[PDB]
Amino acid sequence: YSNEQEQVLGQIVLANFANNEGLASQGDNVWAATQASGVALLGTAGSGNF
Amino acid sequence: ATAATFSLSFLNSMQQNTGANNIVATNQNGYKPGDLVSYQINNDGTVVGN
Amino acid sequence: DENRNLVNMQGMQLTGYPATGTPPTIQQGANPAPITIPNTLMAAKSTTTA
Repeated sequence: YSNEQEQVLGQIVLANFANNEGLASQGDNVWAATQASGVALLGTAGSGNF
Repeated sequence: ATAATFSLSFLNSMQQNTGANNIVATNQNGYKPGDLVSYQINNDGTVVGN
Repeated sequence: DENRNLVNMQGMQLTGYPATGTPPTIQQGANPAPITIPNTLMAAKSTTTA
């Protein structure tokens, strides 16, 4: 901003799965997670296995 | 709306030795009001409505 | 978005952790909301400590 500092407006959440091949692809470039992939493991980029 | 009375639990937590304090898992047994977007049959037969 | 929600071109809103408080902080707590960068100015807050 124009008062010499920034502020954080969010942080990009990454989400890896149990198996990557279990997600059901959808009508666009996006996928969707099903029972073959389990629930998403949320997390932040560069941390852990993300 | 009167308040949620819920057992918040820190079970299976441990004390690590390297790194920073990081929430490894979180769970909550409540949800938002929603209706229906899809219904499917899984490979063992469970009719699941997402 | 024209409401300045970060999307890809298929209209799907990119999601990230919320940033709340003054000054905002990454609230790394597994509740990803739609990331929105505002048009409003950063309102001047008083000096808490120097």
